[PDB]
Parts: sequence; structure tokens; C-alpha cells
Amino acid sequence: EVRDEVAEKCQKLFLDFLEEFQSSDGEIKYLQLAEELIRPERNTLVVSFVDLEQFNQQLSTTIQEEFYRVYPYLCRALKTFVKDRKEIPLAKDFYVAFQDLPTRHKIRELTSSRIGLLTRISGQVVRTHPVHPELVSGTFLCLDCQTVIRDVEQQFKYTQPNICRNPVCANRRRFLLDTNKSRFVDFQKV
Amino acid sequence: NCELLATCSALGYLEGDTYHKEPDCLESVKDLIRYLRHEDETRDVRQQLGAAQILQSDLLPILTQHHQDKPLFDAVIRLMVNLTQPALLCFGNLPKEPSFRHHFLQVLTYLQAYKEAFASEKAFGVLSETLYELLQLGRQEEDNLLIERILLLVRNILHVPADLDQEKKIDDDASAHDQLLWAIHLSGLDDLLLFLASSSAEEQWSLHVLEIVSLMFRDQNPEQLAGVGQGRLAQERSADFAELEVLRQREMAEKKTRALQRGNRHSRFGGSYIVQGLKSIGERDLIFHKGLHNLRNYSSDLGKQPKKVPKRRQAARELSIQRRSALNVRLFLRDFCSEFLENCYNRLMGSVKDHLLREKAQQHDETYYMWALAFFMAFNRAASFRPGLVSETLSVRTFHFIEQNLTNYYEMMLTDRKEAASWARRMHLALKAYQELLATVNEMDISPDEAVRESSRIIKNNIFYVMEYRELFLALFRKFDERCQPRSFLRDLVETTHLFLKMLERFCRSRGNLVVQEKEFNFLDYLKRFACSTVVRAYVLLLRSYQQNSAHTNHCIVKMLHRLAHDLKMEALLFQLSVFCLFNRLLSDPAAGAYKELVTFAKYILGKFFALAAVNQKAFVELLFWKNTAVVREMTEG
Amino acid sequence: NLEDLKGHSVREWVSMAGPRLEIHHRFKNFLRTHVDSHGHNVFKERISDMCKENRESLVVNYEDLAAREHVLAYFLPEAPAELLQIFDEAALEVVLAMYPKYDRITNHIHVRISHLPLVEELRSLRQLHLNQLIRTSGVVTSCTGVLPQLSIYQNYQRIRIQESPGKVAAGRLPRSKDAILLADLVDSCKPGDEIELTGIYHNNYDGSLNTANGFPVFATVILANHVAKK
Amino acid sequence: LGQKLVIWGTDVNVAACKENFQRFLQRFIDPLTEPLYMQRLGEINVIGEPFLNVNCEHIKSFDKNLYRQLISYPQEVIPTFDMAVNEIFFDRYPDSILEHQIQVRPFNALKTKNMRNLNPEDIDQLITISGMVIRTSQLIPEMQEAFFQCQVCAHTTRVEMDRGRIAEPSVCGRCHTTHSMALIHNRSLFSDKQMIKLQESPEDMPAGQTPHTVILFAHNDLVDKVQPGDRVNVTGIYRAVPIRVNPRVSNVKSVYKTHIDVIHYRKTSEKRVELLKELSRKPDIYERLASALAPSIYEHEDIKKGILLQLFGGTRKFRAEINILLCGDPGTSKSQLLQYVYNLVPRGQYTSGKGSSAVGLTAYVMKDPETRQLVLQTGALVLSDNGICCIDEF
Amino acid sequence: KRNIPKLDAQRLISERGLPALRHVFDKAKFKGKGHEAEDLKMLIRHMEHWAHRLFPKLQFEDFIDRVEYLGSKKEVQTCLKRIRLDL
DNA sequence: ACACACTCTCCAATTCTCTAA
DNA sequence: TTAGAGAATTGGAGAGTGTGTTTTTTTTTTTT
Ligand SMILES: [Zn+2]
Ligand SMILES: [Zn+2]
Repeated sequence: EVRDEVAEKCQKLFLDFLEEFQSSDGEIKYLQLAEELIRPERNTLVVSFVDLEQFNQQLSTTIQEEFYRVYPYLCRALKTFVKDRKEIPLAKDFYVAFQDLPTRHKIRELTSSRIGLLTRISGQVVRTHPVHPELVSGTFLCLDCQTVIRDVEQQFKYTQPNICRNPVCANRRRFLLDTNKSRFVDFQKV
Repeated sequence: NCELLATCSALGYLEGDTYHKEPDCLESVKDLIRYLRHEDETRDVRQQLGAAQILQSDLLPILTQHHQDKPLFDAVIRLMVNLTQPALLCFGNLPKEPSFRHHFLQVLTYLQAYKEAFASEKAFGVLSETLYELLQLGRQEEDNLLIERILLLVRNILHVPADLDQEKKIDDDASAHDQLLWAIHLSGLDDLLLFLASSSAEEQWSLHVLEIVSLMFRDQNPEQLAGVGQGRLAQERSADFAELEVLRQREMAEKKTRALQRGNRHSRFGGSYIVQGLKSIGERDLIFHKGLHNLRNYSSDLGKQPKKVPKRRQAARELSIQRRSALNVRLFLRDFCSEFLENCYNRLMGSVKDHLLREKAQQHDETYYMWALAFFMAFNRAASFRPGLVSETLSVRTFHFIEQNLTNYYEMMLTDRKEAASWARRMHLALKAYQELLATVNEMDISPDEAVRESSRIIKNNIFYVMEYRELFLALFRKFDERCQPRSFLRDLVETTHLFLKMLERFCRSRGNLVVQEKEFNFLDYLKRFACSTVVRAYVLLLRSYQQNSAHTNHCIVKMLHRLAHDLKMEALLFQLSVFCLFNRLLSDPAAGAYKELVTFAKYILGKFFALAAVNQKAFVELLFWKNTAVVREMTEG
Repeated sequence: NLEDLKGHSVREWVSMAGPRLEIHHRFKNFLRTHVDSHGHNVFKERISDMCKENRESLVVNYEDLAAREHVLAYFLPEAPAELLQIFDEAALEVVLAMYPKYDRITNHIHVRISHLPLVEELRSLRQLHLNQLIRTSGVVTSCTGVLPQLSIYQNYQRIRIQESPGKVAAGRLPRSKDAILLADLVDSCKPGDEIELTGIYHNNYDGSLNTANGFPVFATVILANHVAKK
Repeated sequence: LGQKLVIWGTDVNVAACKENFQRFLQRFIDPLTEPLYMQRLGEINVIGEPFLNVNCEHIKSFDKNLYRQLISYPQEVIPTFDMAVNEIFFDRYPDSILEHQIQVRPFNALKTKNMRNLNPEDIDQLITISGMVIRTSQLIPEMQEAFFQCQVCAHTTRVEMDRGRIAEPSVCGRCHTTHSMALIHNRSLFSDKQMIKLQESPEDMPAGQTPHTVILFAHNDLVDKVQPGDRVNVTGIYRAVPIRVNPRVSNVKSVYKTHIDVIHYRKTSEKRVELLKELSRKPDIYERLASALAPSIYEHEDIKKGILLQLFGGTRKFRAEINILLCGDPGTSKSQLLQYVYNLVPRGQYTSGKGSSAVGLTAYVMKDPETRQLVLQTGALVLSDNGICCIDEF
Repeated sequence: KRNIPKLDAQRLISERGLPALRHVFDKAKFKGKGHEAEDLKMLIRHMEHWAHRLFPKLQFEDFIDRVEYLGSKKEVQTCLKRIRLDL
């Protein structure tokens, strides 16, 4: 029922930007780059912030001012755009990353004023930790009634269903993770 | 599971892009039919066949590549017609039992997959070519059966609903229904629908074509569809930037109001105040623990959680939302709609009305006929073509027919408790169509032609002289209920009432008095019937959403309310604490500048209240309770 | 035809009765018919040597499995825990056909794969590789005692391997992983050994990692299938 | 009706208190022209800072009654003074735009209490103390307004929160399903906090004893204004809090812990160009500038000239800067000379070749005493890049 | 045990109900023409205050719904005839 | 001794049905 | 036409049960 209108408008306009932004020469820039995502190893598409700026200042400003709230809707736009063009296994998921941002902030300027806003910094690395797999969307099997629960999205602590859609089950604990149809992403700290 | 998965493999196999059938494939599909003939009531064979994905894997290649074998083609078509039959028809209802509910949902899931699989244009192309050949015969019973099952196959494919909850697509993107509809155009299958609708001897198929066409157009309303044009690209682009701008602005404003209301120091800074002289529920003055700024807009209830409602106490709600399809689809639909109205409407309506009158033992669904006339009359009026394009429907028989159907639905909704929800839906559909008839006769008055104006006077004369149309609105208002109907029904009813009163008033002006079914009429006496306090309660409920109501809705309701209060002098019926709470919220909102008529009417009636209250202190008690007509009139006497 | 992947994941496909039986027959026929360049039967000799010494463990080479029955070689790294199960069932009855009294010595025989081509470096493992067959190298640093594990009871041992010194860049630090050895693989190594390890890459939940990092991040381990010194 | 409000546990009227502060603003001219704080009000209207300082001595000299009420009840009085200032600020200059309401910061000029003499009688009074800073925490975020969203139907609601307690919804009002509302952390609204640790200064100690310490909390604007080792005067509210016996159990100890809630703290051109041009155009300027160095040293002029030339240096491949060495007996004035020139240049550094020195010449890596994570400690030579580094017992 | 409080007709006709209502407004004052909005705010303020005396558990809108339903009962009419005119 | 999670019970609120005012 | 009494179904207020919880001796490399 409820819909975040601001987010939906951003999704529509960002899709139009990807499909309509012609180069200095005449071909659609990001359409050509998108073809590399067919490779198994590739997940992330890089977008230039100044290119985004040329389409409309309102969209540029909204993205920077509302980034964390809006970000998952940009991924859906790229997912849709790629799916149109060439065949890829449908279980794969795609990511958007921005660069050429016009400004820079000091470490001591990073304060709770700008939680959630798009930002750029620089520093010197002291230590770097191993790679791990991180769960983003779980699939669970409810054992007492043999029914599957899909796209259980995670937050900081590991969360799961406790009662299923199937009403006769009366379960609370007997749930099994499908580690073959769940999906993960690579994670690293520095 | 494994038994069917092993045996179903018999049909054939795929070599790159060439499909090779087995030499006993016909006997194999006969065995699949033998499985279905002894299927369980849970539809287990269908779920097994769906799990094995036989339709997607083999039947589509067989139909596309091996259709030259007409007996095999016939077998495959009838098999998938049985398999694709809608789940509601297979189970007979949405099941109450959780096991059968799960099976229903799984069957419907496989049907959704079949609908996606059928999106290949080659299937529609072969079907259209086959049907084109069959109609050239001017035939055997098996040929008629093949026509029948072709039409029913595309009907079944269209019928199973799209999961908008699964798709979650933005407007102007194509849903499964949209893509399949575009494939109908790309195949040219639509041309055969227009042939069947326009050809007189094909009347037996026209009843099916009505269901096909009405299934296609469901997402697009005719007014906005008539609106479209080639410049819509820039229009949507610019408008969307403006919408995004106002949305951002509204969030900013609301944030700042909250920011000023909150104190500046942190949440543990403390303090405590005594409100000297303001006694508690207890024997002593109130102690206030919150921040100083909060007292500027204090109400004691602010700390309380809402009352927890019982499960069965909840009101009705909508299971649907407004949408727009892709511009290509919108343009195609507009062309098809224009061509149907140009060539097919009057002939098809005559045929369908003939079948509904004759074939009562067959129990044909009248709601489609009413849907189609409601849709095409609205499109025709939105385009403002000559009334001659919709000639067949412009007669008294339609009003009588729909009145008896609507009153039958009303009586059934009251009596047949076990199906009152569906009877309410049927009744709502009938009301919508009737409103379009009234709008049509209203429109032709402002035409330049005296002949159609006289015809308009004849129709309106019969409608106002007879009892039923003027009594019906009061019958619906009397039995409106929050579990029975959602607020959309109430909006349609009150707007139709405003239109009916407008035309009634214009008709009464023609002579010194109007006589009706037998008594001398009086417009004010008729309006006095609506002074029932239940009707006002329904009006107040509709007024709570004035910001979400349409401009036309707000105009209609406020016009009727002022007339009823002022000219009937029943003003004190509106002295209610619930209404006064709504007035308080109304005058508090900074968006009040958009609602000048409503705020001025509110201040006017509150002025009447305070003028009375200055004389008579009993008004503060009466404000808590609903009035009988005698009490409304007695309050001014005291 | 076994190759007809339609409407199912390969894990589901090889679970079906038809494909399971085709895989079973193909591996059995491969065992009986495989010949060397001289026209000698390879597995007659190898099985007879296994039986004479009571060793209860059969080694197969990936290269000539691929060369003769490529369809099985194609499925094998994608669903190892399925095809290896079918392979064990098929090998035991060939052994009993040749040596009918061998059930007196053992009731199970394990097939072990070798010369798998897709070698990976011990720091280039990613989530792309989960639940697949891989090959890596490193030096053992930690090694538990041999302990019994429930199933009946069988031997179990756990080890830790890290990148070989001098294969890390100058002045930086090595990565490492844990591995599990079951049944006849225990005491196939001791600390300081350099080994070549073929196994299945596998992951599971751990509350300590989630509480230490604040994100729902899992732990991983390698199930050994064949171990050999380089 | 605001005139009915009276502070709890006492008998002081809020509205009267607000009026008295406004009279002070409208009347207090500087005793040493519109009122003094009205000058600052006109200035802050254009400067755009969010705060206004007031000296307590002006309040006292204007009215003893208001001063007594301020010191007694700062928690209720200070928000009232905030409201008074904002009323004047927006009654005047109504077209001016400002993002926040103005804060008022009353401050007392000099120390009133030794931090050894704070007693249970002082709790929640406004006090001022002085000392030496020891350590400063990392910045801490703090919740202000929680954001709740329904899992079932995506309906949202906001909860203003009550002295650290959140009023979690039990049921979604739109879809009537219990226990379906979830807190969205990064959509909530936050504020800044920092913890500072302070010690009594060595002058005011009893003989031979070790020093006492206190903990200070600073919010929003003040959250990063001091560093370790320096010395300050602070004004704040003296708070007291109970502590729990264990993280699970809800029992509390019978002896409370106290801290200071900070409100204010204080630390203890063409004309120049033309003067420099004229002075540079004067004869024997090289001798004069050299003579200006180290007046305690009466005869070593050419050494002073060499040091002056090192301070001026060359300009930018080849090393443009200058290096100098001083040799001879110990006990000679050379160390004093190093300390003198060290104090003349902004990027300067000073240390000894002895292992007992305070900071090393060599860079190294160590564990942070707070987080126990690694930190890279660069040496004095690196820190003095584009600067002068003085080395003793070389 | 389980002595749950609730607002029924006997509670509604008690002193904190209609009698207290009858006496609360005789101290109030209203400004009238061109000030109807402010008068309404004052009226609602007193009404919310009064309602909280009668049953301090419900929100004001929910309380109004209970009073709207409960006004139907003959028991409150037996008191209304006294409140109107005089006892 | 003092907190979560789970299971279970009995009391009486909400609606259907028949009846009088 | 409007309202109250007797019978049936259902929510949840409440109780009970199970479980968890700086400071000393010895080696090794490299600095002296
Ligand atoms: Zn379940
Ligand atoms: Zn909800």
C-alpha cells in the first residue's frame, strides 16, 4: 500500500538518465559500459557525478541530499536496464558506484550532522582485515509444515521468521536456512 | 512426483532450435489426458505437470514447429485449454481449507508462469492464421469447436490476474499483462476481434469477444486514455520534475515545524513545572515533566496509545491501486478503442442484449454488458463525438433494465448474507453504469441540436415522473455500512446524487408545478427526506478525507451541504463534537488556502453555534449527541 | 540423453531417478572398460593392488575421466557431494564382483579425485566458489589430535594451512584457512608439511563473528577429498 | 495560560522570570549607546553564530533576585532565558533567516569552588571550577527522535523520546497487526556528545598529595574545543546519577556517581606591512634583526646572524634549507639559545639525543591505550617538515 | 480479581459526567465575531479536560466514539431530562 | 535471586437471535 | 420503528513452567 514517492520518482528519472545520456560523439555512454556486466566476475557499474549533473540539477541535488534512503532504488533501475539488453542468469544482482564528486571533507568534519549523506574523504591505511561472505537475503524452509519463505532481508543482527504463512503450523523455532538459494556478498574491513 | 516426471518425458526433445517429437507422441498426450481424468480434487496432476514444466518445454515447440499435423494440433490445444482453465473455476472458489489454499496458490503460480510463457508472438501468430482459415468457410462441428477453444484459450490466458505485488513496477513500464497485450497487437490477432465483433453472422462469438476486449482494457480508464497524444513525452518529463519538487518542499516544511516544537537542549536536561490552579484527575494541581515549549500546544491525551480494535471490528478496504501502462500500449489501446466504437459497439450491444434476453437458462454474466456500455459511453463523451455513435443504448429500456438489476442486487445483498460482499460489488458496478447514463443525457442538452434535446427531455421526464429513480438514492444511503461497502461506493453515490438533483432542479423549472407518480411534486419536500441524520453521518465521514478527495467531489458535497443546512434551516443538525474536531484540524492546517469554501462554511456554522451558545448553555450537552428532526427544530425555540 | 538440463538446477537434476541411474551405469562401465595406451586395463591392476593390501581407498584421475566420459566430468565440480556419493556406490560392487569375499574386510569404499585442473590461490577465494570442488596449496601450522566423531564412530582431525613463505610479497602478511580430515585421511600430514589439498568449499553461521563485526557475516572451511605432497 | 506556571518544589513564577530577563537585556548599558548585549544582538543578527554569552556579574549588579534564582534553578531558568532572547531576536529583524534557535550561555568570571570541596548540598546547582585537561574521548552519537516502520504494510511513524526511554508501538494503526513495527536506526535523528577528563592544577594542591579529577560532558557546538595538557575555567550543572550492579540485573547501588554538564568554558594589516617596509629600508637592518635575538646573550653577534639566516633560508631538486651546529663545553648557554629560537617559529620542534627524551627522532607503531588498535607514531623529524628542529645532547 | 474499569451508562451519568459538564463552562469566556476559531480552541480544550475526568484511559477521539454510542441508552435520557430545564 | 521464552487457562467482551416498548 | 434480554463465539489478562548466570620464572635472538 504505502509508497515513498520521492524514491519512486528518483528511480524513474535515473533510468531515463542511463538510457538517454548521449556521449560527446553520439552513442549512449553507459549503455556501452553496461555490456561488461555479462562477465561472471563483474558486479559494479561506475557513474560519473558530473555526467549525472548535466541531466538536471534537481536530480543531482536529490541524490546527494537523500542518498541512503534512495540507494536501493538505483540498483533496481540498473537491474532493469541490463536485463533488457542481453542474456544473464536472472539470480545475479548489480551495484551502482559514484565518483568525480566535486568536494572533499576532513576526517574531523565527519560528524553526526551528515549521517546518510553522500560524502568523500581521504586518509592513510594502517591495517586491513580478511575477506568474508555476508548474507543479504535469506531463504528459509519451515520444517513443521514444509513451506519456503523467500527474500528475508537482513540488518545488523541475523533475523529470521518465527511464524509462517501456513496457519496450521503453530511453529516458533524449527526453521532451516537454504544456504544454496540464499545470496551473499563479499565484505572487508580496514 | 517422480512417476509423472519420468513418464511425461515421452513427448520429444530439442536439438539446438529444431524440436523432434517421439513417434507415439499422440498416444503420450492421450496418457496425459488419462492422468487428468483421474486427478484429485487438490488438482495434484496439474501441479505435477506444472512442476515438470511440460507446457513450456514441449507444447510450445510442438505448436510452433509441428502444427501441420492437425489432429496433433487439436489434441495439444484442448489439453492446454483444460490445463490453463482459471483456478477460481477449477476449485469453484478460493478455498477456506489451508491445504487446498496452498494447492490453489501453487496452481495459480503455475498459471502465472504459463501466462509469461505464452508471451511469444509466434503462438498468437499461428492461432490467428488458423482462425483466419477457419472463418473463410462461411463447416463441421469440430471446426466450430476449434474456433470455440481458440477463443477460450486466449480468454483463459488473459483471465489469470497479474501479481503487481510481485512485479512492483513503476508507471509507464510494461507488466506481464501489458507485454502480452502488446504481443496481441504485434501478432495482428486484434484484427480478428474487430472482424468477429463487426460481422453480423458471428453473433455467437461476439459474446466471447466482449469478454476478451473487456479483459484487455482493465488498467486504463477511458477519460485519461482519450487524453493521450504524441507530445506526452515532454509533458510527463516536465511534470515529474515539478512533482518531485513539491514533494521535497513539503517534507522540508514539516521537518521545520517539528524542529521548532522540540526544545534545543538534550533529552536528559530535565526540569519540572506545576500548572497552578489546573487540577488533576486527583485532588491536586497537575505536575508537568516535559519541556517548556510543549505547553504552547498542550492536550493531555498526547501521551496515550490508541485503543486496540477487535479483529472482526475492522472496516472494509481497497485491494487495488491506480496505474498507467507503457505509452506504446496506451496508443495501441486508444486506436483499438476508437475503431471498436467506430465499427462495432451498436451491433455487438444489440447481439449481447439479444442473447441475455433469450438465453436465460445459460446464465450469461450481465455485468460485462454493463461494463462495456459504461466504458464506451464514457470514452465517446470524453471525445465528444456525435450521440449517433452510441444510438442503440440511448433508450428507456436500459434504465429500467439496470434499475431492476441494481435493486435485485440490493435485495440480494440484504437477504443473501453468505454472498453480501459479491452482491455489493455487483451493485456498485451497476451504480457506476447508471451514473454514466445520467452524464450522457446531461451532455446532449448542451448540444446544438433541438431533436436530441427533445429526446433528452423525454428520457428525463420518464426518469423524474417514475418513483424508482428518486427513491433509490435514499434506499442506498439508508443501508450503507462500513463492513459492506468501501468509501468508493459512497463517493460514487453522493456524486450521482448531486448530478440527479441538478438535473431534477433544471427539469422542475419547465412548468409551474411538476406532477409525478400520483401527487403534485415539491423539490424542497424531496430534499427534506435527505435531512435524516444517518445521511449526514455518511457525509461527515466522506468529509474527513477532503484533502484526498477530488476537487469535483469537494465541490459537490459542500454545495449540497450548504443547500440542505441553509434553505431547509436544519443548521443545528451539524452541531457535533466530531465535526467540530474536524473543523479544528481543518483551520489549524497551513494548507487551508486551497479550501476557501470549506473554511468559510465552517466559520459560518460555528458562528451560528456560538450565537446560540451565548443565549443557551445547553448546547454544550447537545454537541455530544445526534439529533432527531424534532430536536433540530426545537433547539432554536428553547 | 543425460545432458538435457531443462527446468531444474543440476543439484535437482542428478537427484532424479533417471539421471542418477545413467550416472551410476556410466561410471561403472568406465571402471570396467578403461584402457591405457598399451591396451592394458588400468583399473584391474589398481583394484587388485588395493585388495591385496586391504587399503579400502580408490584414486581416480580427472584428466582421463574427462577424456572418456566428459558429461560426468562436466557435472562433477558443480555438485560434488552428489556425484561422489553415486561414485562410491558404483565402485563397491565392482570390487565385490572381482573379489566376492571382500565384504569381510570392509563395507564401504571411498573414491578420491586427483589432478583437478582449476587450481586457486589461497587468498583468491570468494563467495563465487561456495559449495564447489577446488584445489589449493600451503603449509600446515596447527593440527589437532585424531578424535572420534559421531555418525557409529569415525576418525576426525582439523588443521590450519597458510600461504607458503616466499610466495607472499616482501614485508607483508599471509592468509590462512581451516580444513577437515575424515576416515583414512587422518595422519596424512604433520606440522611444517607443504601439501596440495583438493576439497569442497563450505560455510556456516557463527554468532561470534556477527557480534564482533556488527554485520551478518559467515565462517568457512574446506572438506578434504584428496591430499598429496608437492 | 503561561502565567499559571510555577517551578516544582518551590514557588517561583515562570512568566515573571522571563519578563525580568527581557528588562535586563533592554536596560544594561556597559558601566565602564544602546545596552551592551543589545550591541551583540545586533551583531549576531548578521554574523550568524547560534549563541549569546552573558556575564553573571551584570545580572547580579542589575538584580540580586534574578541572580539568586538562576544559581538555584538553572535547569528551569536557562531554557526560559533562551526563549526570552529568541523573542527579542525575531520581534526585531523579522526578515532575517537563521537555522536554529539562539542558545544563551551564562558564565561566571572566576572560580567559586575548589574541586575538593564539592558536597551533596551542591547537586543540580550552577557552579564553576578550574583545572588541567588530561584526556578527550572520540565523538559519541546520541538519539533524539526514533523512526518506526511497519514490516507488514510499510506505514511509518515518529516518536519523540522521554529522558532516555522510547515508547515503542505495540500495533500498526493502519493494518492492526501486533508486534509488526521496527526501529530504523539510520532514519532516526541524532546529536553529538563528547566525554572530557579534567584534573586540579598543581598550584592549589595540599603539600605532597596526589591530584583529584572529574568527568565533563559537552554537547553540540562545544563538542571539540579543547585538547590534552592545556588549562581551562568551566561553568556547568553538577549532576548525580545511580549505577546498576550488573548489565543484566535492574538493581542500583546506594552511592551515586557525579559529573559536570558543561554550559560554558574559557581558556586561560597594511599598518604592519608599511612598518616592515620602512624598517627593511633602514640601514644596518641585518645587524638590528640579529641583535634582537636572545637579549640575555651579550656578545655572540655573528652566531645570532647565522641563526637569523637559518630562519630566513633559501628558496625552492637541491636542498634549499640550512643546517647549523653548535659545539663546546657543557653548562654553556647553547641549550637556552635552542629553547629561545624554538619559541620563534610556528612549525618548530625540540628534543634530546638521550633515550630519556619526551619524543623520539624515529617513527614507530604502537597499540592505542584506549581502543588497543594500532596507530602510526611519526617522529619529531617528520613533524618538523618545512620547519626547524632543535636537538640537544646531540 | 480482573476488576477491569470501563465507561458504562451509570458512570456516564455520575457527577464527573453531565453535571460537571453543566458547571464547567459557567466560568469560561468567549470572544465571538471574527474569533470563532479561538473560541473553538478554548471549547475543545475544556472538553478534552472534562473527558479526561470521566474515564482517564482512552484517547479523546475514541472517547467521543464511546459517548456517541452510549448516548443511545434510556439511562442517560433519565438524567438528560434533569440536566435540561432543572432537577 | 532475578530476567526471557514459551505454554496454557478462565473470565467476560462482541455479535446473533428473539422479544417488548 | 427503536431498544433490551438470552445464547454462542472469541480475545486477551493473567498465571505457571523451564531455563540461564598487574607479577613471577624461563627460553631465545641480537644488541652491547
Ligand atoms: Zn510452518
Ligand atoms: Zn502496518
